[PDB]
Amino acid sequence: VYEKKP
Amino acid sequence: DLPKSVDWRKKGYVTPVKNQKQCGSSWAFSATGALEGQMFRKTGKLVSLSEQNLVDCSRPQGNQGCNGGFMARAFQYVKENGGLDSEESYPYVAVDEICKYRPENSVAQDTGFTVVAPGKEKALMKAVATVGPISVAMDAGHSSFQFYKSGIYFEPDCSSKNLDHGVLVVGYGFEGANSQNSKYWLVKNSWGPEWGSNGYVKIAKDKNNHCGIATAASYPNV
Ligand SMILES: [Cl-]
Ligand SMILES: [Cl-]
Repeated sequence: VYEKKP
Repeated sequence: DLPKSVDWRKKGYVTPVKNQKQCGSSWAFSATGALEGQMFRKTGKLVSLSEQNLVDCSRPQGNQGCNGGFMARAFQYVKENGGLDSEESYPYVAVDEICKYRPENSVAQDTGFTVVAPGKEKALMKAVATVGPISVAMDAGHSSFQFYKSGIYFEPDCSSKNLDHGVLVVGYGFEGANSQNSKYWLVKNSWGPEWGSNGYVKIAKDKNNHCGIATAASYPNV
């Protein structure tokens, strides 16, 4: 999947 | 045959990440990124090129500066104009200004451009592997893209046809030991190094031309 900020 | 992965950043072809700020000039950053890669391949020297030169001077070719533009029109401008200035000599100010192109400061040229055809991910993979970084258009109109940090980006709302942002494909890869899954495109953005993954994003690859990356890809002929 993918990470978001921060 | 084609490489399992490619990263032109590891070969000296790519400049540090830039920031377009509040100007709709992503097309100019995508075009200077592609031209920087091709000039490096031709001369061995990596020289940052002027997006402002494109923003201010390529209206005759159909670009609209901070209100939008197209990478192919930018490569056409460099061909008709006979050159393009360095970033240092013609700095970026993120607003439309008077064309101040100076032939004596030109450090890049092109004779036209090649379009990636067909608009298929496999054709884009061939172009990336054999040419260098490739200019591409994508659908970046999503909050999920604005807040992206790391990993493989996949957005169900992404369009492969209605595109709104120009970026640069600098390579492709895969996660893990298997080259055929968890594939991604290595994409350089122009929102500064603080956006995304050091200014980059891994866009899912072989997931039906996700966000349109292979729909309108091109590179300058130098
Ligand atoms: Cl038009
Ligand atoms: Cl274009």
